[PDB]
Amino acid sequence: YDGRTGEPFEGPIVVGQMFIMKLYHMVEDKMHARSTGPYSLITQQPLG
Amino acid sequence: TQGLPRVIELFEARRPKAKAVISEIDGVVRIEEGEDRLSVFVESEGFSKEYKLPKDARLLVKDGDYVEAGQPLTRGAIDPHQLLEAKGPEAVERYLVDEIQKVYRAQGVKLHDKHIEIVVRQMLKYVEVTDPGDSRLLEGQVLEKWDVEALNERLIAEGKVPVAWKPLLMGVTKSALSTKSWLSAASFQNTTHVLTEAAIAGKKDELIGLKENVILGRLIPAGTGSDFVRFTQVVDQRTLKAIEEARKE
Amino acid sequence: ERELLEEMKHPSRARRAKARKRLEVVRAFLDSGNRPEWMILEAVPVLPPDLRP
Amino acid sequence: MAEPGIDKLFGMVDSKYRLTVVVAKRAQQLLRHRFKNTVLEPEERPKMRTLEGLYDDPNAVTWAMKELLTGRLFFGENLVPEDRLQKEMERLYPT
Repeated sequence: YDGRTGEPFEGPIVVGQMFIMKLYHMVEDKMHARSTGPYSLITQQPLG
Repeated sequence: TQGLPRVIELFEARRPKAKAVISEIDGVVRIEEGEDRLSVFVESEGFSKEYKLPKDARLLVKDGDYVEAGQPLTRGAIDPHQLLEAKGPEAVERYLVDEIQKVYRAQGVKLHDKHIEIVVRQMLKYVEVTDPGDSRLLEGQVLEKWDVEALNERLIAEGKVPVAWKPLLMGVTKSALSTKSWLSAASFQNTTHVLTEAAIAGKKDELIGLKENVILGRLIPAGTGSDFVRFTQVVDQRTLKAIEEARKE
Repeated sequence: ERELLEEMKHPSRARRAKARKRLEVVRAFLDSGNRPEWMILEAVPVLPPDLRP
Repeated sequence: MAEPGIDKLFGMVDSKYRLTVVVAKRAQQLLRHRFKNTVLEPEERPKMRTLEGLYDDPNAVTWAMKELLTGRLFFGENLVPEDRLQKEMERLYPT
């Protein structure tokens, strides 16, 4: 049954319990964005 | 061989395993002897050239057949260097493109020939001198920059020597290697050789290609950095007539 | 240049691909502006400090 | 919702890159004078939705493309020398 609109999904859907894992990766640890700042004194390009 | 290894074999002009013999000469075929020793003669009037086969070899000319200048006798792959001298530079170009594609096609890939063409032509960029007009008699020279001498010393300053050359199938790497501009040349396997040399001669770049100008941090000579477009100015209605009224002063 | 343009015509063709070789460097230096002998430095330059921090 | 009117814009020019270069070169001037430089003015200027009413769109290049699209500007490939180009430029309220 469609949540958005009580109207039934036309033609049956396989539904059931499936064991599902959460993996080592997460967006938390990824996702970074810089505008400016720390320029290395050695290579002179932004780093760290 | 198939797949990517083939495409390199090809793009690098590489004299393969199972060169599968081609006839150097025109003429008539004659297969002789089985199991003991297997050889094939393509003997025309005059010359009788003989092509000894592995014996295991799955030859694909049956006895009596008439044959062509550089025609395959045996099956297998074909040496693109043997093809050059036997049958010219175009026939070469036409082999390379059509073979490289023989794989992308065979697999699933669809790409336009022109790409492969653009690259292939570069494999033919240079030619070695035989009997010169100005420089030393052995040097490799860009096809175009020899015309800068051939159709130069046979027009205005006509005479001396038209500079005879030879067609020179350069593998993709080798050709990339022998590339005028030292800046570009530097980025390859031995930067010292380049600079050492280019320093002795007052060598200049001119920076035509891109690999060059990226090295310097210059604005690439393409797209918006194309000489044909980047000088384009935009003047704006009232700016134009007001700029006109300070020109006659 | 002379002695080589002569070693160009009448060699035994063996070490004749070394006679020709000499000229590339000779003529290079000839229409260059490079006086050879500059290959031997009296003064050695020092790369500016900030480029080697 | 691809670039507004770009099919028309590509056709205006020979080599497409020319198009870029004009857009850029215009969005340039159109910035270095507070937009007191527009050709399109009346009720043609592009605008912005907000927590507030329609404000002048602040995108030079967006303006530059709308501008160009009206035939009201011209591409000199070599018309009017660069020495005289920065001359009468810094005039109509520049600083």
